[PDB]
Amino acid sequence: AIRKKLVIVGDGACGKTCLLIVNSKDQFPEVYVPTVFENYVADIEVDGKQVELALWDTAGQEDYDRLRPLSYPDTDVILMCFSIDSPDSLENIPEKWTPEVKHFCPNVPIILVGNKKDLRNDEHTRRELAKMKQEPVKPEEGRDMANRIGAFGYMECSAKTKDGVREVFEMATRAALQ
Amino acid sequence: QNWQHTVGKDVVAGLTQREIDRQEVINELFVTEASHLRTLRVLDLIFYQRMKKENLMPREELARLFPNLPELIEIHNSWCEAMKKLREEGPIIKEISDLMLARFDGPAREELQQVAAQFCSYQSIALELIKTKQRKESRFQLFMQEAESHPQCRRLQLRDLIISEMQRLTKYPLLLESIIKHTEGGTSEHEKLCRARDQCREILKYVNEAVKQTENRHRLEGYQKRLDATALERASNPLAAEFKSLDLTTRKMIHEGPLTWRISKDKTLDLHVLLLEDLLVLLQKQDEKLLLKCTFSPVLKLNAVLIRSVATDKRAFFIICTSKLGPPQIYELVALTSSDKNTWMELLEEAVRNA
Repeated sequence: AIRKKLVIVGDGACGKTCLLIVNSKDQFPEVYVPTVFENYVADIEVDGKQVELALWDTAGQEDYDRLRPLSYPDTDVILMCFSIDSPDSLENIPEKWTPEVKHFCPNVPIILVGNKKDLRNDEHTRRELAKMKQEPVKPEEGRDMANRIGAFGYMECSAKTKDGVREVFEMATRAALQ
Repeated sequence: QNWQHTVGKDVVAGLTQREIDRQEVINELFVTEASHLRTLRVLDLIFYQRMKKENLMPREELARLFPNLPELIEIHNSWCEAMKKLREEGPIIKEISDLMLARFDGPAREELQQVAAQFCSYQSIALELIKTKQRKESRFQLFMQEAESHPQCRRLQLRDLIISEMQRLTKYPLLLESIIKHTEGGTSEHEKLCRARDQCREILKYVNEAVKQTENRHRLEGYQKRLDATALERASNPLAAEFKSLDLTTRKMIHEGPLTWRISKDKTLDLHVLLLEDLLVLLQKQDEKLLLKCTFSPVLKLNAVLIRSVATDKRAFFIICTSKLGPPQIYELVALTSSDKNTWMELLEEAVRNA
């Protein structure tokens, strides 16, 4: 069997854990959202190939520069998330996360995930950013950051609606195999 | 499965959404804990014990992999027993603060940060060792693929399982932050949870440091064998004469990484520089060696330099030798990217500001 390892990195509170939770369960937590996702192996098929994808959350490790990298060795694909309702989280991609990930993960493919897309169109969210002279990240900003950092692909999704989640891991697995 | 749906199926009715969301989060803590105790016993059983009683490797090498597995299992076990005793006096959990503090504040804090620091500080290196050993020792590589085959490993490898202590520790302020947001404000309990939360971040900073030093110490030991300060016991300028005996081993490292030295008229130079406490150092990667060679000294004392940022060049920056003796000496150094130039500056100015 083909064992690959995924590590999902990004700013705190920009989706990371929520995203991993739906995917593995194929359903958005109804009654109660969990805080803790545990290291877990997911079965995924792609291009008629069966993969065992080790899923690694990095939640909680965002402030601890020398704990974080204990998570990076032997990694086949990195999901870098920002949140679309947070143009700050995005500028942290080129400035905090890629330089890091390229240092500890030479030549490991990166897929740029734009999370909380279900919010590019939310009047409350749009106001608050309009408060700091900001507005929800547009798709070409994502697409452009993706070609800027040398990502394998750019994918937007919504943990809420489940829209684009499945499509995100499939890409990541395609990436691992390459 | 869930708290509303299992325990308290009858008593669910008389409660508020905040008091429910609170019990859901307290329950996640209690369960993910017994889940982590089980992950720890899987290590103990499937790995530690069998590797010990079968001599898969030297006792000394094992010691570095599982320094204190039994003390770790006892930390978490003792707590999970407290947890189990509370869950007892009613499916509805009232005050949870004393418990948290009994694990994350005071002496309890000291115990935990020492016990988790010793278990994690070395991990990174020992995992390198195991990778090596799987490659070179067929006996080892078979033990490994026999143990990881076992059902209770959930198809995970040793190297995955073992990092779950560090991971669990990092989940504790998230779990607290959650319980806090669904706890009545102005309570002693609300206040105490916050002390507990802030104390977890403090434990984490303590472990973060343990790892940094342990890793950095072993790295520096590495860099010292490869070091070539021949061209320095004679030299050219006595600015670099006193560093012919160096020894990185006695210093602390702040930061390291690559850097291109724009030294002469369109003559550059690829370096790998170390930022120690008192010293910036400029080694050139030969192949498997590291060279201290001069003109310019290759070892800047920090208390005597200035950091100065470029305007058009977003990758470059200057360092200036502020000693009266040692002329117009200015090192123009180029980083990987804007982000790398930026971290480098802050660290530098901190280092120097501490000098």
